[PDB]
Amino acid sequence: NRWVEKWLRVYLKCYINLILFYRNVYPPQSFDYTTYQSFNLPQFVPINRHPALIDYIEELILDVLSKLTHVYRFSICIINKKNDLCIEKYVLDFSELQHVITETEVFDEFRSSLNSLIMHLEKLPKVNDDTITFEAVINAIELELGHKLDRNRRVDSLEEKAEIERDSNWVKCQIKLTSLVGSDVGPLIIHQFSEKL
Amino acid sequence: ALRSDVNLTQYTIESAAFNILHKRLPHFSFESLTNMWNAKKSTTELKTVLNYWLSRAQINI
Amino acid sequence: MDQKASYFINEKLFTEVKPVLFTDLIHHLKIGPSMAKKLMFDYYKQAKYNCVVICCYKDQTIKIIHDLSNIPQQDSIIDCFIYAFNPMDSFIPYYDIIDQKDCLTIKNSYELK
Amino acid sequence: TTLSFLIKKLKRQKEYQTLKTVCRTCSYRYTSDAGIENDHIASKCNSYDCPVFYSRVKAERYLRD
Amino acid sequence: LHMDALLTKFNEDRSLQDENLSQPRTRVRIVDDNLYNKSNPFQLCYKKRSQYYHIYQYRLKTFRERVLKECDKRWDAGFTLNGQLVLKKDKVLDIQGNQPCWCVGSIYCEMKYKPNVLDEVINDTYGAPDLTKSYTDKESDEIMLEDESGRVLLVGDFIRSTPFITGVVVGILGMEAEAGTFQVLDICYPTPLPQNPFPATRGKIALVSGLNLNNTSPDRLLRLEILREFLMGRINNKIDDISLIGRLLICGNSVDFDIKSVNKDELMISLTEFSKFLHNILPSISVDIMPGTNDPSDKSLPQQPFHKSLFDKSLESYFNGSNKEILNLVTNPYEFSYNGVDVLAVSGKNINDICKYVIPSNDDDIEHRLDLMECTMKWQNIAPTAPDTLWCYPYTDKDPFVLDKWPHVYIVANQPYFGTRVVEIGGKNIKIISVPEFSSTGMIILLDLETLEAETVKID
Ligand code: SF4
Repeated sequence: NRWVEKWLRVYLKCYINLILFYRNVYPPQSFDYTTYQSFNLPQFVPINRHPALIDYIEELILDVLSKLTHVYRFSICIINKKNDLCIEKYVLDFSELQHVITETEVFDEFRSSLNSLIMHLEKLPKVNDDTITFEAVINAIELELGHKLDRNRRVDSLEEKAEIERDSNWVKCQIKLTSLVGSDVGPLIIHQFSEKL
Repeated sequence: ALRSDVNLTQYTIESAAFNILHKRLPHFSFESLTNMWNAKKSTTELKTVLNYWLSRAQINI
Repeated sequence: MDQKASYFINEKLFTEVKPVLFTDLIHHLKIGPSMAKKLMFDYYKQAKYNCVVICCYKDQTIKIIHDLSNIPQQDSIIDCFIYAFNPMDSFIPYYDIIDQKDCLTIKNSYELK
Repeated sequence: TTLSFLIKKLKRQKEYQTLKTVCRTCSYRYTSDAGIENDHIASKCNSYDCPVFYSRVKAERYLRD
Repeated sequence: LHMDALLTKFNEDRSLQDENLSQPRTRVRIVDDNLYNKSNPFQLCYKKRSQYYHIYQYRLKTFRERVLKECDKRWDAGFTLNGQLVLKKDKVLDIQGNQPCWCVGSIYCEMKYKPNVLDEVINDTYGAPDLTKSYTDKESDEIMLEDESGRVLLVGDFIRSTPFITGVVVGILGMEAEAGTFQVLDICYPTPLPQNPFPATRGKIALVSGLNLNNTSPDRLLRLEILREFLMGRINNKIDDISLIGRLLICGNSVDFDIKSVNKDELMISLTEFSKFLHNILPSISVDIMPGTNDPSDKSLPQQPFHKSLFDKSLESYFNGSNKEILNLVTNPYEFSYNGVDVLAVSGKNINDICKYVIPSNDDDIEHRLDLMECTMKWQNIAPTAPDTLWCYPYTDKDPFVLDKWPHVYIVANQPYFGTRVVEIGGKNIKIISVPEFSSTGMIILLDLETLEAETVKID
């Protein structure tokens, strides 16, 4: 939690950015190949330059990292808007997360994983604009959200407000699997998966 | 006449020229103008004070 | 050897996905540049990757072939060897520190004290 | 630390240079010249009704310390 | 033919010889004798830090004395004209008559500023007036000569086909025709400076500028790696010809950012990206680092070297003060004595600032920059525009920007195009070379030391 927080943060950021770019969910002209987005990125990845999407993804990754203590799976869904049906599913495994050094090696592992992801995405057919959108799904071990407001949650600072707005922003819910390479480093034991059709 | 017509604070020549004619004119101290007028060389200072007074006269119109 | 080189190349291409250059082969096998180019051509012989070739024309001119269909001044070409093999479309290499203790072909006149 | 100090110094120097340039082009109305002694003439503009003067003297005081 | 045919013709016919890797060819030794001799001219004390007028006076006096000596050497007594006798005048107001006369005095022109830079500076001043009114309110295009006693309109044809910038001292000699306007027949320039003798095995120098390694342009890193591989003798494979490049000279613009909105992280990333390239090029070929206008250093002309910091920690073996011939960080202007050949290099801020104005006379091409460089070399003044280029307190009683010894090659960088020009002034020989940027059209300049022949190397 001392240094894996920032590494997981930038990894999820690059993951979401590459997913949004290579699937044509947003116009590529709004993306630019950069290396610094308030954090040193391990590769020249295309990151968007829109304010709303920026803090949107920021708050999403912050909530994910806060819930990581009980989350063992993080999925990014890509669904159509004419029909609420899942078209693509990209899974990121967090098996025990190796929870409670050589940052260059972590960056190399992240670069290899991102290269594998890009190679997998390059084989997919072209995706059209006009409401081909995305969603977000998570899988926890033992947790319950949406019930922290039973006492009016009298606020006193920003931490409590953030906790409330994070615990209240989640709603309960209910082919060719292609595995990719993850991060085999000690502290960050991460696996990657993918789904189609 | 400017104070009776317009409603501003400084009521100076430069402020009026900037708020009415949209032209900002620099301002020099009296000692600097005297040192520029008594310079045997550096005709630039003489031309400067001449244009200064000519602009101050034309802004009055 | 043409056996360990192909093994290392396919490993660094499929297992640890990253673009491979002849410089890495020269540093790993401790061989010359022409031998590295010959090994790269042999590996190109006998396919899930993209080859990047460069051609050195006259007048000390160096360019990178992209279309691979319209090579200008084909008569003035003095050398043309495969430069790297990248599995992805975007080249975007990465560079790190290299210890050329014995893999240098040109040494400076001065030595580090 | 040193990099941040250098960045701040460069920003202050660029601000001072921009202020000197705009004041010189402003005094060009009188001197009708662009060479030397133009900044020397413009260095005496004490017009208290111009905000560029306050910024220029503040930058000068910051660079003198 | 196809790419496969060329590959089968080239790689299969490889010689695979001379690559012993145990007895490598040693690079040609090239030593800059100005490393430890004495008198670093552009090395100032940043702690020391208007003096512009004091500098103006000294420059004008030196120029006046030189012009007077040149007139005495050229317009000496007995230099009669066609019909009339030639005379001399001390004051500008003294020349009034149907007789030719020679006089010394500065030149004064309009030298208006560009509109692009006008709005560029206006957008960052927090409420400045319309500077466009300062140029449009006045009624322009005329050259005059000021000698502290008056001004005379220098009308003529020989002045039209010559470039001029205000502040230059000229000893033109003419005669009035019908008014207070003096004509011109010849134009005089100050006395020629002494030049070191050209020396009579020999190597070359690689000059590169305009790298602009940023966190947004990835093609710059690929071109940098290609240049590092080509200089290492791995691409061309002609060791007999590549080993003649003794050292590389980075003239400026290695890192490009907008100082308005930058943090320490981006600069550190760019410096570490440069550090790699440096660690790969250093143990093979020496390097000469020079700062620029967009480099993390002072914005004025005489820029001190960057620092001992701002590089990777693995480069500490080179910053030990003992290995200086391998890597030398020098000021922005420098007169390198490469094996007795005196070459002066500048970041190009002077020419870029001179071109930043719009002069309404003298009738952005390669010929224009070459003519401006030739005029700068003839005027013996590296910085013609004092307040836009020079900073406060440059020197005391002895300006460094005034030329005291003519060099063999004048190298300028940060230019849009590439070109060369051999100028002859007073029996001397000066070769001006314009170095282009490495980001766009990243050509490499190879300057020889035996015949002063410059060659180009394109990288795509
Ligand atoms: S500050 Fe003084 S000089 Fe600069 S513009 Fe305003 S008036 Fe002219």
